[PDB]
This record gives sequence, C-alpha cells and structure tokens, in this order.
Amino acid sequence: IKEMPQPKTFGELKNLPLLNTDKPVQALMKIADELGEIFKFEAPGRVTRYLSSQRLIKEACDESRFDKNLSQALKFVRDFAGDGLFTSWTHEKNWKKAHNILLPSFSQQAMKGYHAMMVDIAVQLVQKWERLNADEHIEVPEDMTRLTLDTIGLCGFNYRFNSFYRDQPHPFITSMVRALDEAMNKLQRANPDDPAYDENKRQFQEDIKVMNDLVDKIIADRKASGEQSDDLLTHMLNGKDPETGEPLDDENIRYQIITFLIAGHETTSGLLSFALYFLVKNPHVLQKAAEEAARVLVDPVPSYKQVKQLKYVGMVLNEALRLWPTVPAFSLYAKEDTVLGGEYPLEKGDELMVLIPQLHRDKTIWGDDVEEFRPERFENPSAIPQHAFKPFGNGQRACIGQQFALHEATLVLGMMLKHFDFEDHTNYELDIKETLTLKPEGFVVKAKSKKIPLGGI
Ligand code: HEM
Ligand SMILES: CCCCCCCCCCCCCCCC(=O)NCC(=O)O
Repeated sequence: IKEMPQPKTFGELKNLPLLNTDKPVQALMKIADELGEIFKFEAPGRVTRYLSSQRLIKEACDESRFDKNLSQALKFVRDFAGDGLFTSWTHEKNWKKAHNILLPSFSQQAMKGYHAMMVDIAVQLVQKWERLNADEHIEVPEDMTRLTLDTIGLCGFNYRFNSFYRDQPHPFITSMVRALDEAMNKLQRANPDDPAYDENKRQFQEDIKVMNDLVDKIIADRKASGEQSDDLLTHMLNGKDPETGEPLDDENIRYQIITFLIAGHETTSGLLSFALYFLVKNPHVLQKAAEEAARVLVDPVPSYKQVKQLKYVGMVLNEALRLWPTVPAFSLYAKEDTVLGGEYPLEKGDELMVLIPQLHRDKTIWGDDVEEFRPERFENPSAIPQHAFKPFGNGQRACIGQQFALHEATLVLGMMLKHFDFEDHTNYELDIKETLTLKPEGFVVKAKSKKIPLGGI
C-alpha cells in the first residue's frame, strides 16, 4: 500500500478548480508528468484516480475486475445521448441489445458497401481544393469536419448534409460543438444550479432541440424515401437483437442517431487534422506517405482493396492516434474490492480515468523518443504490448466504429496525398482545442495541385 500523489488544492473545492481551463486534458497531462503513473483527483463529494502507465492501465482493462464507467463528462453528454451506445452502462438492457443490432453495420461486407459513398464525399473534398485560387489556403479542421460529417450522414443514414456547399456552420455542428463545450465547462462548476448558469442551461436545451430537429429530418427523409437502403439506420429501425429477439424502441433509436452523428465524425475529423499537421511538420514522413499514395492509387478513384493496401498511410494515422487520441480518456469502475498494481486498494465502485495521451507516452513501453512522430513504430502492430495502445478504448466497450473511421481516414488521406503537395505556409503553432474531444484549432495549409485527373463518382 502506498499514499497516492494528488495535485494542488483550493480549500473546500479540493482539486475542482484545476478543471477551470478550456484545456483540461492538457492540464491533466501536465499534472501526470509531474506526479507519475497515478494521481488522485478530488472534488466536493467526488473522487477519481487518473492512470497514465501501461502497467496499471493493463490491470484496469481486465474486464473481470473493472467495467466501463460514465465519467462526469459522459453523464453530461447523456443528457442528450441518453442510453445510446456511448453513454449507456454495460448492464442496461439497451447496451447489449443495440450492440448486437448494430454490430453488423460495421462488418467487412458492410464496409465494402460503404466504400462508394465514402468516395463520393472524398471526391467533393478533393474537388473543393482543386478549385481554390492561387492566393487561397485551406482551413483544415473545418474541411475535415465537412468531410466526416457528410460521410457518416451518407453512409449511415443516406442523408446529405451537403457541408461542402456551405461556408458557414450547419446548425447541427454549431449546436453539437456548443453542447460538448457546455458539458466540458460544467465539469468545473461547483454550484451547477446557481442562477448565473441559467443562460448556459437555456442554451444547452436549445442546442439539444436543434440536434433533435435534425434527427426528426433524417427519420422523415427515410420514411418518405423510395430508395431501398441497407445501412446503419435500416438496422436501427428494423434489426432485431438475436438474444432477446427484440428491435430497438423509438426513444433509443433517436439516441443512437444522435450518438452516431456525433461519435461517427467528430473524432475522425480530429484524427485527419492531427495526421495532416504531423505530416507537414515531418517532411520526410510526408514524402514516404505521398510516395505510397502515388504508387498504390493508380486508378481515377480508389478501390476498397487499394485502401487496404495503404499501409504507411495507416501507420501515419496510428501514430497520430498515439500522440493525440481524439477521445482522450475513458473511465472505469471497480466491480468489486480489489488491489491495483499490488499497492493501491480500491473499494467496489471506485472510479478510474485512463489518460490515453499519457499512456501513449509511457517510455517504458515506447522508448524515450515518445514525442517524435515516427509511423515506423507501427510497422508490425503485433510487437506492441497488449493495452499499450488504446485510442479506441477497451474490450466489449471498445469503439464500434473503429474500422469505419480508419477506412474513411485512410481513403481520404491517401487521396489528399496523391492529389496535392502541402505547405505549412504560416509555420503553424499547434493549438489544441478541447470540447471533451481534441482537435487542432486554426490549422491552415496551402495545397498545390499535382494536376492528376479525378475519376467520376
Ligand atoms: C479515430 C476516430 C475515433 C476514435 C479515436 C474513437 C474512440 C472511441 C473510444 C476511446 C471509445 C470508448 C469510450 C469509452 O470507453 O468511454 C469509443 C466508443 C464508441 N465509438 Fe468510437 N472512436 C472513433 C470513431 C468512431 C466512429 C467513426 C464511430 C461511428 C461509426 C464511433 C462510434 C462509437 C460508439 C457508438 C462507441 C460506443 C461503443 C459501445 O460502448 O458500445 N467511433 N470510441
Ligand atoms: C454521444 C457520443 C459522444 C462522443 C464524445 C466523446 C467524448 C468523451 C470524452 C471523454 C472525457 C474527456 C475527459 C475530460 C476531462 C476529464 O478528465 N474529465 C473528468 C470526468 O469527466 O469525470
């Protein structure tokens, strides 16, 4: 047994005020650098322990001892995501039921079926950039969000957000971002119901209505449609769980739609933005990735098999996920009393937070050069020790859309690298914006076309 390190306190508020920053994860990473593999974080009537080492996180990932917990951030997101897959407890009937009903939507057969629609949106991104004038630059995260939101909309719901037809935000995105920002900001509130937050509450309810009005539109579009679809929404509306034999009810379907539109694009936009950022900051790595894209993507538009062949692009994405996993943490609770790492006693119900970016910087696993961007670390994924690399979470509660995200991002990054040479024209200083999720803010580049014709579709 050992005393646990803990950061600075603010009297009766304990550690709570440390979350009074617009960059909490980054603040927690700095605390982990100072305190080590584990530290306690107290708030009035609440406590959790932040883990940063693979040695302790591998134990936390033992599902016989710990189950997914809804962190305070997820409890706030649940106000609009309900018992959708991301914010449901493992023991709630609707978690396994929806998991069984929707898993087929991420099968290899399904991925092959989404490919053409991913190409449709990727072609729109490449055409936008080909059409820019000499003077112009690209707002990277903004365009990656256009791409990822449209891709989940089309592949998952046969709905076109038509984001490339807009210069300003879709009300959905504005409301989604503001809702996630509010959840993050509520983390530091000692008195959530003080009147000074009435405006925040009013705005939060307004943003939730906007998201629900969009769900209404997607559902109306499907009912009134003639096109026969067999996508995510088809399974949500018609699929039956093999175990219970039951389909989802209307309320849960609405929560899944909101969940998938948000989880199904926000983090992929972050991944693509960080990958491009690292590529322009590491010229030799960008050269290797571009060479592979040119060599592999020999047709007017990429085939599904060709995307699977973009090995180095895939390594680039994994190395971007290592340094800046866009869902930066996940939470666990102890199923029963147990001892963590042979020295930290936990009582049944105690919470743990896995700080993924810190796990990914564990020098005892990766070597000392953890801050370097080296895709080659992922040349042979099998040599990576179990539970050392966890950008998609753990076990039965791991990311259900992992393959969708990586196929979309590999396809798009491959096409980007094939069609343009990129320039960090402002020598951009990394600024990571936090809204629970992480993404570069203000990242801009110039893309000079290689003038390679694009195929139809
Ligand atoms: C590279 C982009 C992505 C990253 C880094 C990511 C990361 C994660 C992580 C860390 C979790 C576990 C959360 C926890 O334990 O609290 C998770 C869960 C989940 N993700 Fe992803 N994700 C990504 C893309 C996607 C996409 C594109 C979709 C939709 C197709 C998606 C849908 C989900 C859902 C529905 C869950 C909840 C699964 C369950 O518990 O049943 N994710 N993701
Ligand atoms: C409905 C799908 C929603 C997808 C959004 C995913 C975001 C999940 C982010 C995980 C939490 C980020 C951590 C924020 C900082 C922190 O340590 N908070 C402590 C806490 O929330 O208890």
